Amino acid sequence: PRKGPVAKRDVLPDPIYNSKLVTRLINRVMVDGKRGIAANIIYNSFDIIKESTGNDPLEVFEQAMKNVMPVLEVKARRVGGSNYQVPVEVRPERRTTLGLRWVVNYARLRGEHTMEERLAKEIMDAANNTGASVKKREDTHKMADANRAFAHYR
Amino acid sequence: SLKKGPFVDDHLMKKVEAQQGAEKKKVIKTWSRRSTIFPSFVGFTIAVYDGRKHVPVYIQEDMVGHKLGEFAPTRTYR
Amino acid sequence: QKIRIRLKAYEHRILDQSADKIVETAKRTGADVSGPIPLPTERSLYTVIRATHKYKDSREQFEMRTHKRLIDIVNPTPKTVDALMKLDLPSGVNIEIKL
Amino acid sequence: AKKSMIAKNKRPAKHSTQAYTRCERCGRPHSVYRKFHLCRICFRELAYKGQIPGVKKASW
Amino acid sequence: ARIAGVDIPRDKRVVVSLTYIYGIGNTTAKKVLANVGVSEDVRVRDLTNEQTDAIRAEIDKLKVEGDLRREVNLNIKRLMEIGSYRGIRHRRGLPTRGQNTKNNARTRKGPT
Amino acid sequence: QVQYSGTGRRKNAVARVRLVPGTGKITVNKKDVEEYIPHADLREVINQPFGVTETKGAYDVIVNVNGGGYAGQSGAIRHGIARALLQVDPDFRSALKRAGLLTRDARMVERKKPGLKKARKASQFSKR
RNA sequence: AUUUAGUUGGGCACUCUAGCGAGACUGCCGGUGACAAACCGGAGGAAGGUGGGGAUGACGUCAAAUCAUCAUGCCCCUUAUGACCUGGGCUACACACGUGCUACAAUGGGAAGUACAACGAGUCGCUAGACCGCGAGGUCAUGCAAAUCUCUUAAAGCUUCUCUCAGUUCGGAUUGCAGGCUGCAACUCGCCUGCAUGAAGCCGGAAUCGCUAGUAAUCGCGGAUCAGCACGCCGCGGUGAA
Ligand SMILES: [Zn+2]
Repeated sequence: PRKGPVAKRDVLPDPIYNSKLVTRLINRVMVDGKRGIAANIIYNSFDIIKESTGNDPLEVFEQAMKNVMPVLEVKARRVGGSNYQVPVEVRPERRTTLGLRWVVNYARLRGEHTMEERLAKEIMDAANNTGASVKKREDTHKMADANRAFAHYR
Repeated sequence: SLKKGPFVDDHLMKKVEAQQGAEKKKVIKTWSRRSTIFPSFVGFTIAVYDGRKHVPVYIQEDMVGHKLGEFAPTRTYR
Repeated sequence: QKIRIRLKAYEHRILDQSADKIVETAKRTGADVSGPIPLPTERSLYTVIRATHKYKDSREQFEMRTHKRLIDIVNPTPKTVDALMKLDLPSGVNIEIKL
Repeated sequence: AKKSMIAKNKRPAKHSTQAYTRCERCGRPHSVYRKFHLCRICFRELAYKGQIPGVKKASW
Repeated sequence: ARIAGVDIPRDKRVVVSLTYIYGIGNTTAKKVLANVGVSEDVRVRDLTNEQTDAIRAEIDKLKVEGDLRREVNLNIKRLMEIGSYRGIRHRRGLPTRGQNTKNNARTRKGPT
Repeated sequence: QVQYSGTGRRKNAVARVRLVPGTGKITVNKKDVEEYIPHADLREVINQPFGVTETKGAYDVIVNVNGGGYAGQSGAIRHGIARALLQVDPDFRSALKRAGLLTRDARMVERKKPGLKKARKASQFSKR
């Protein structure tokens, strides 16, 4: 915080596919100390995904991910005390963080009255580069290098 | 909420039955804040105390349900 | 057998030494004594706002505890019975002879 | 006025729903521990003086 | 028009739709249907012409009408025209217990 | 006869594990392990001791339990297993420690404090 | 071994209860360091580097607060500003603000089955059990001044079915009627139940608050004052993130 960086609390793998990413995604759906429900919508969404175009709940998942995880980011810094936003070389981990964040959040507004159809359709559309999360990453990369001229030698 | 019968204080009953023979005297001063209304009261004229002044009010028929305190309001707003 | 004694005080030293005394008065004459059985030690709680007019932030909470013991005996001879009847000390902890 | 009031309670009340609690040495009307019959502050202080058997400070 | 006084919807579930009519809550519908011996049927109601008459008969044994309001109206009328503090504050809306009104208008008038 | 024991504690819950040679099984309070447990597939959690020693069968488990929630005591059986396997061979404890799962998690609910709505929550507070 | 059961035999092994002890001290390893203090990593160990938490508040600042807990100089009332009783206030409502609770639903609404804590209260009080009324409850009776008996099988949880995106079966403010409890007495001015009616309200600007872990978020339990009345306050525990 002020002294120095701090530890990071790694998670356990999943009890079905044994994936650190799967657990790290189940956690980012839970709301208010209620977990089992999140696991249930995860598994049901996974089965729905594998149903139409059965390849894997994991492989198409990573496809959608690499479609999303960005490579730059505007980092507002007042080196000149002004509204300088300098493109930053985003770290490895925060990339996955933002992947999951955009996925879940922006999928929450997809709008299937059904419980988990929202997620499944979202990642299936992302793996094929259709959907605003893909547009979100491309917008981040289009605002980065939109001003890399005066914000790079820093 | 008193299903073991209603209630009116005795220093009003004896003072309201005492007219059942003849005509009624226009005045029955009281405290007038703990008594519901019984059928034996119709046609009287009871003044009602509001902590400040007694309020003279007659007795009609349908005005028989509630307690005595719902006619001299102690608020006086306006 | 047909006799036992409860203890309820605050400082454990007095309770424990009363325990030792009664065990002497029991296993002296006869035998078949039971040890100083511990017990759950009920506890209380209060909360006093540590001010006098305002500032309901500053709380000051107090407490109370009641250690307990328990001892039964078997085959009480007339000797130790009357020794119990005569033993009264200490006088900081309340005991009660009970069947 | 505390003297007329204190004298009030020592009598048997006019009706049963009238016998409330009030400290003995002091005379606070509110918040008297009806296990001790002390007010809030008087018990607070007297605890310091080592004159209530039992009560101490509670750290845990 | 439609089936009981007025106000019955189409393409719904039965027991829910029977609550719609003014004066029928939820217990009323279940007990009424009990006295016929029916069920949901189903989510688009497909009643038979005989069941309709059965319910039209069992309903006409209830004070609930498109007229329940007249009784309530006359009751608050008897109220407001004798004393009446309850009736007086019923010219301005206060209950059987009062609630120390310095917010209790946000449900009656939109005071702000 | 031969019987093996070991205890476990988590979040103020405690389970009294009992081990014996079998096929790989556990009867929680005379019930199948999938009864006491809800839906919970935190069963890899429970067999996780086995996934490192005596991999991954096969003994049986008698188990009593009381206290805490389900997740608490569920995690609290995990440690009777560790202690039992420890009873068998004191040649295993190194590979247990390196993989951990041997020391008692002392995290527990916090002693609250007067003046704060929760263990640390501070009430919203008007500035001016 | 046997019974409905740890009950009853049998036992004190375990669990737990609670006294006395034991244990964490940079104690040993490597390194950095002027060889010092200290610092980075290691073994062992349940915990490693003030292990986690609390109680504990220096000189003084602010003529901060308090003669209404109590005390007290001075000034004052004294057939009245002292005192007794009934009735009403402190609960008043065009309005402005601070703190909280319930919500705007599909991780949801309803219906049916299914398990798991912890802290404490109890003699004029906790009610067992059974009977009655759909309910708040009533009737007769049962133990308990206590690890025995009761409050009290905790609720979210887990398993099925129905409801389909609507001011909706969401929301239940408000109001009519009939009841229950304590109470000498519930209009002013109690808590709760049943029926009936069914408001605003579909995530909230400028602005602004809390929070670094068993925390935040969320769900229940208890008790202080107390015939009676808690969304407040004081404690406990369950689930469990970034
Ligand atoms: Zn006092």
